[PDB]
Amino acid sequence: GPKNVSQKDAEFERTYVDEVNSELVNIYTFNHTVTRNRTEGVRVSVNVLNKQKGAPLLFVVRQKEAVVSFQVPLILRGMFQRKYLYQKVERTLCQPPTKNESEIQFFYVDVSTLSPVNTTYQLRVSRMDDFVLRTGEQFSFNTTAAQPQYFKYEFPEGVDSVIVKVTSNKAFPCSVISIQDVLCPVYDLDNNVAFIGMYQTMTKKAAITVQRKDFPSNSFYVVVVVKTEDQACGGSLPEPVDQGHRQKTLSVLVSQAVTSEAYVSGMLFCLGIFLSFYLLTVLLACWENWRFWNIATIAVFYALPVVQLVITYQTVVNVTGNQDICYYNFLCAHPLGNLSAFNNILSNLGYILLGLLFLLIILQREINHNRALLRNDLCALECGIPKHFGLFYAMGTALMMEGLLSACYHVCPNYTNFQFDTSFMYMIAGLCMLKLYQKRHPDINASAYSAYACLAIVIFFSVLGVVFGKGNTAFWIVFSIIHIIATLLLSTQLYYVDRMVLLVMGNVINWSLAAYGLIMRPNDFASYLLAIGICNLLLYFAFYIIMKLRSGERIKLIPLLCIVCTSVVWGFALFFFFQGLSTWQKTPAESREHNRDCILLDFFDDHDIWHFLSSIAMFGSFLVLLTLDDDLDTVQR
Amino acid sequence: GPKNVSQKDAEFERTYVDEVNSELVNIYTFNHTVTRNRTEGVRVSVNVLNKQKGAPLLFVVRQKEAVVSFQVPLILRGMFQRKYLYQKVERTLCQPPTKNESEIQFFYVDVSTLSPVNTTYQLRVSRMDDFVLRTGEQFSFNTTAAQPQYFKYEFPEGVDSVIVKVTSNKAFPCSVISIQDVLCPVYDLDNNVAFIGMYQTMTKKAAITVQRKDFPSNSFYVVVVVKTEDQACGGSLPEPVDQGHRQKTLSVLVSQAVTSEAYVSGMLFCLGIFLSFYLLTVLLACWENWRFWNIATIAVFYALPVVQLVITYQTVVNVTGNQDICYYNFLCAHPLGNLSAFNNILSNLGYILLGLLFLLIILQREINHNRALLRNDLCALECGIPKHFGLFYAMGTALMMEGLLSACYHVCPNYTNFQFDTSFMYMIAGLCMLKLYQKRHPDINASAYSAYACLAIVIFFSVLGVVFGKGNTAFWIVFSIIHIIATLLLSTQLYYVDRMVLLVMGNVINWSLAAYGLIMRPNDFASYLLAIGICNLLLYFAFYIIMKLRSGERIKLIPLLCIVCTSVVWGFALFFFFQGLSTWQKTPAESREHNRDCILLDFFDDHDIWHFLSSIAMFGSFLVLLTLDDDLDTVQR
Ligand SMILES: *[C@@H]1O[C@H](CO)[C@@H](O[C@@H]2O[C@H](CO)[C@@H](O)[C@H](O)[C@H]2NC(C)=O)[C@H](O)[C@H]1NC(C)=O
Ligand SMILES: *[C@@H]1O[C@H](CO)[C@@H](O[C@@H]2O[C@H](CO)[C@@H](O)[C@H](O)[C@H]2NC(C)=O)[C@H](O)[C@H]1NC(C)=O
Ligand SMILES: *[C@@H]1O[C@H](CO)[C@@H](O[C@@H]2O[C@H](CO)[C@@H](O)[C@H](O)[C@H]2NC(C)=O)[C@H](O)[C@H]1NC(C)=O
Ligand SMILES: *[C@@H]1O[C@H](CO)[C@@H](O[C@@H]2O[C@H](CO)[C@@H](O)[C@H](O)[C@H]2NC(C)=O)[C@H](O)[C@H]1NC(C)=O
Ligand SMILES: *[C@@H]1O[C@H](CO)[C@@H](O)[C@H](O)[C@H]1NC(C)=O
Ligand SMILES: *[C@@H]1O[C@H](CO)[C@@H](O)[C@H](O)[C@H]1NC(C)=O
Ligand SMILES: *[C@@H]1O[C@H](CO)[C@@H](O)[C@H](O)[C@H]1NC(C)=O
Ligand SMILES: *[C@@H]1O[C@H](CO)[C@@H](O)[C@H](O)[C@H]1NC(C)=O
Ligand SMILES: *[C@@H]1O[C@H](CO)[C@@H](O)[C@H](O)[C@H]1NC(C)=O
Ligand SMILES: *[C@@H]1O[C@H](CO)[C@@H](O)[C@H](O)[C@H]1NC(C)=O
Ligand SMILES: [Zn+2]
Ligand SMILES: [Zn+2]
Repeated sequence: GPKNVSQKDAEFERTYVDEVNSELVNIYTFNHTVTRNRTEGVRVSVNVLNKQKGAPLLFVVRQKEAVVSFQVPLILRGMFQRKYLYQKVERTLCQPPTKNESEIQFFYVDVSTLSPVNTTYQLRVSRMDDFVLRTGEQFSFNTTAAQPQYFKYEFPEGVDSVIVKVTSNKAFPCSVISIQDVLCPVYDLDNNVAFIGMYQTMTKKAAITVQRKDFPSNSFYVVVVVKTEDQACGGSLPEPVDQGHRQKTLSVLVSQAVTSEAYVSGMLFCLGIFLSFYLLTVLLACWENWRFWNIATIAVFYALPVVQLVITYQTVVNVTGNQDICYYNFLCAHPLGNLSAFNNILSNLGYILLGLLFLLIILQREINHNRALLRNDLCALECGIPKHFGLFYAMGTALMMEGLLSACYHVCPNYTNFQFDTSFMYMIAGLCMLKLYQKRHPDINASAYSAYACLAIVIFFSVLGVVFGKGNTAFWIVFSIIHIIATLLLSTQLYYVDRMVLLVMGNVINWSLAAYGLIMRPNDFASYLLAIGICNLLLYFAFYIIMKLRSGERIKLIPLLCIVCTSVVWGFALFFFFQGLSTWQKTPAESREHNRDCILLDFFDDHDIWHFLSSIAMFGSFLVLLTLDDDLDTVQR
Repeated sequence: GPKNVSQKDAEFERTYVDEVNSELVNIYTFNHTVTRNRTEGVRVSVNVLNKQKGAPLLFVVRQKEAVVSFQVPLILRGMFQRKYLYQKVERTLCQPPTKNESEIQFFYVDVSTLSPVNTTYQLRVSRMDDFVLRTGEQFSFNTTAAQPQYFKYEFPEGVDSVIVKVTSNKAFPCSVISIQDVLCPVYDLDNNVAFIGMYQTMTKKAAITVQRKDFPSNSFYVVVVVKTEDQACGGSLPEPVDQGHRQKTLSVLVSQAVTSEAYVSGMLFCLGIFLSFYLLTVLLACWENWRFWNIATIAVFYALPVVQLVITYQTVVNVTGNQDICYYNFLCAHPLGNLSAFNNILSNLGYILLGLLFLLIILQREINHNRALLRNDLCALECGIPKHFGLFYAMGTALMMEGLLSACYHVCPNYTNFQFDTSFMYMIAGLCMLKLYQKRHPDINASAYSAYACLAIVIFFSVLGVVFGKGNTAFWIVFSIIHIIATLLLSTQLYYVDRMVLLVMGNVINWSLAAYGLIMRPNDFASYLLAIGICNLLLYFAFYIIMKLRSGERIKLIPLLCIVCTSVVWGFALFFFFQGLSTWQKTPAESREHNRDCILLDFFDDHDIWHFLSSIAMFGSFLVLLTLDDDLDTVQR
């Protein structure tokens, strides 16, 4: 008729080996003492032995204000109707903050089974002394898919933001690191975990900025969960299948985030240099002298897509809390307002102020030229090299529009959102091809449409590469061969001592870039083709310099200095562009094992320094084009 | 020392009124008999009475192969640290499919509390006889936030796809309708629910297509959950707060989906008419006679964004199962392959074949014109009206590109993804303004750039309206006044009997459209401005006809027929364009209470008929422009 019920008084830190059957139920009564100030965490471990296939043990932990219950061997879901089985289950117990200063709290563990044979479990309830996290101290722990871990941080006084950094040494147990408030329960199951709070799938790295304003209890729970499968982290997979051998050893560090002097140090470093250029130029001019809207039209046909998509799409995460959508550099992302990576946006102040200053140069030069025309001298276009500021204006505005088309990319950098930032750098890379060429020929408008078509073709090839973002080896070699063919065909179009010497030093760099693209197989294709863009640009600059050099004229120092400085800055910028060029892989999990701290002035990482050197180098090359054949203001041949 | 444990034998369909305290535990033992063929569902209801604030009851349902456990009064989360409290909790019990043909199965209900005073619950375990769903039979039920319901469907033989339709009568309890397989457990909690399966937040309507290939058990569970708050369905909100009065009365119907004859009936109806046009024209021509890439360049600058974004973004849902992302017409969406709304994509076969046929017309006419030029007659441009097929080619290709720019919108129609489909209809609406105008003037290229700028300005206003998609009343009235100002300014530019009579019938329709835009305040702005586009287009056509009518010439019938037929088809198309024009609101929940069944041939809804009549009307108007001033091939004044 009735069952045996064995009610017994148990203790902490003492393994209990008992056994139950279909007609026995074991009820253990643990107690402890909780204190207002110091907190502690009970963790229950249960482990059946040589378990039979009949019926699981069923465990119930009853507290004053919550009930937890599971069934051991725990069975978790695969993906395509697969089941994984764990002989060993553990959970920490959520307990609401205490009211009294110290009190005694009980809780009972109920073990029962419906299997008609004995089963020998192994209960053990243990106190946790490393529950609370401390600011700046690394701390390790192990957790399988059946043993979700969680710890508790609470902000000190005067810390209004921290950043949680979790880092494992191996890649293929997956994980989720959620950060929730301290209101029980705690969603730390494979299904509950993504319900609230901000989470991040991790493979080797995870980082989450947390702010005090979110949590009125001045604390939060860091919850670490390990997934049954590694598909969502790039891995591959081959009735229940035993999977109790798969741990993950982690390390959690919670350090304070920059307060306010980083912000001002970022502004007062953008403004303190990009205005240095302004003053330098305006003071140089006095010494020297006293000793239509097509770009914006295309940008407006693209902007409402870019602007609306990115603005709406950031808010989606900002209201969701799923940080696997936008591919920031989470170690260096210092949010202001609703902007997550604020520094990745000031870093585009260069392009803006530099395109603007280039325009303000061209304006003055054009009106000076028309005033000198009103002086009625023979140096209209014969004694000089025919002036056409129409394309200089184009460069000076395209730089401005680049300082906006990527400042919107760096709001949710993403797989789809990519081509915005770097494709617009081909346009400005194309114009330098035009003007230089145009600087030796009367009509280029017939080839201007062809240049627009060539840029569109490059963008289409970039789109194709982005579509096959997992580009096969055949994919890579196909582009390799077609680009070598393009180089070989382009060598002919430029046809002596140095005329053919150019080809000696061109094909080698073509091969070198292709070889690195093949061997690295970088996930990024457009930003890789950009490297070829700059390489061709610099080679063309050098070649035109060489051809100008086989005439008995003399280059004035004022542009020669520009050539050398622009070359050196392009030396820097490609370095900081290759440091981050592999830092973007398929899945946000391993697109996160390439992050890195803020390098310069606590606020800017690599990419934020490339957003600087790129603008300064391109401005330097603009001035090179403006002033390169400047000395030829007398010869009318 | 030890507790009282009262183990008792209970029965189904019999309310149990008992009471427990800190030192009593009640264990009820229910049993039943399960059969291989017929299935049934146990549903437990528990209801504490006049509950005190101390400590909840804790309930545990232990079965052979699963453990469920909750705590009554159940407390669920608000949004900003709010708690809602339910004195009444129910759950159905998942039980795995039985092995034997019939067997006896036990399960125990454990009720216990840690409160040191009596608490009077009310247990009741009831069998469910309407667990299994049947194909084609409506069925109702009630469910609060604490009582998640779920039922079981299993496909018959010969049904490889069904569509679940759930429809409530009131709007502000929210819901989630998940559809999962029949492997226990069943995720029917506010946190588990979105873990697997395909779900849909509902307010008044929900529909989910389900296919047999997904489920190897030839069955699935429909799970209905009611949310604590209505924020994610457009509603607004004002220690635990009692919320036990908020039900939701639903109705679930699971009907078979179209097998294959709908698909062929859709193709053989697109091909059976858009080729009727082909044969009609090619046979008309014999009787009558025997009795550069700018559009594609803009489309390519937009396509890789459109193509890549939409293709990637459909797969996101297709691998997620969260159907609150893409705004289909779920009642009419007949998927093929990975395409959800396949019919919404064939419906753009018109634009393709009709733009193509228009081009093939223009080609023949141009070569006929050049051959006639080789005949060396005086009717070069004087005796006729100056021929320039350059813009006719533009229309004939822009229609093709519209049959692709919206056929990609109708893959995940969305808030961001919108402007693709209808903005490209302004371009073709603009060209008809040009050519007609161009048909009376020698130079329009000076105003061609202005027309491009005007279209860009309209697109920018559309983008601004889309950004403020929740446009305020001040927003609407601002556009109202500025558009009336635009109409008043445009009236002057066209300056008699009828010259000023035109203005009498123009401002009235301007006011009428503005008034309907204000009163309805449609969520869609660009597609609303399109109505003004067609209205202005038709008025301009009529006006040019009137001015041609005050000359003593005679319009040939061949274009006059075209005028009248194009007018009537534009009569139809605007009707089907207004039937779906409010069917797109802010949230996918209520963007779903405007769906409707497939109207024509089991396969096409309203919007799929507008994708037809729009193409045919625009093609008709193209031929009107081509043939309108055709008779003037003799007059050289
Ligand atoms: C609360 O603590 C433990 C439960 O783990 C119970 O066990 C004994 O407690 C006494 C002190 O009160 C000590 O002898 C030991 O800590 C325990 N006994 C042994 C043999 O180790 C204790 O009785 C519990 N108290 C109540 C009121 O339940
Ligand atoms: C987590 O990592 C391992 C998981 O196996 C735990 O056991 C250690 O494993 C390696 C090799 O056996 C060594 O680090 C030690 O010899 C093992 N520890 C022993 C035997 O006690 C390891 O203890 C765990 N580390 C924690 C919890 O900090
Ligand atoms: C299984 O069924 C019920 C539990 O609801 C138990 O109760 C009695 O069953 C007998 C028939 O076996 C009938 O008299 C009634 O259905 C129940 N009694 C009364 C007074 O209504 C039954 O004993 C259970 N059997 C076992 C073996 O547990
Ligand atoms: C679900 O709807 C109501 C929820 O209150 C249930 O009760 C009915 O409510 C209205 C007004 O009282 C009427 O339809 C009936 O008079 C009520 N039913 C009664 C008194 O039995 C209703 O029963 C539920 N319908 C179901 C479960 O089908
Ligand atoms: C437990 O079961 C045994 C026999 O199985 C019986 O003698 C005893 O009375 C039961 N109850 C106990 C030990 O409390
Ligand atoms: C502490 O003691 C009990 C413990 O719950 C309860 O009365 C209350 O929380 C506190 N009361 C006093 C008087 O401190
Ligand atoms: C099962 O467990 C009980 C509890 O100790 C034990 O007495 C018994 O011998 C075991 N084996 C069987 C067959 O009951
Ligand atoms: C239940 O408690 C009562 C007193 O509270 C005691 O007399 C009895 O022995 C206990 N056990 C039962 C009724 O099984
Ligand atoms: C039916 O009876 C029991 C019930 O579990 C078990 O042996 C098995 O499921 C079936 N056995 C036979 C012989 O049918
Ligand atoms: C509490 O419940 C028990 C169980 O019936 C009852 O005997 C008792 O009178 C109730 N009240 C108190 C104060 O114990
Ligand atoms: Zn960038
Ligand atoms: Zn459409």
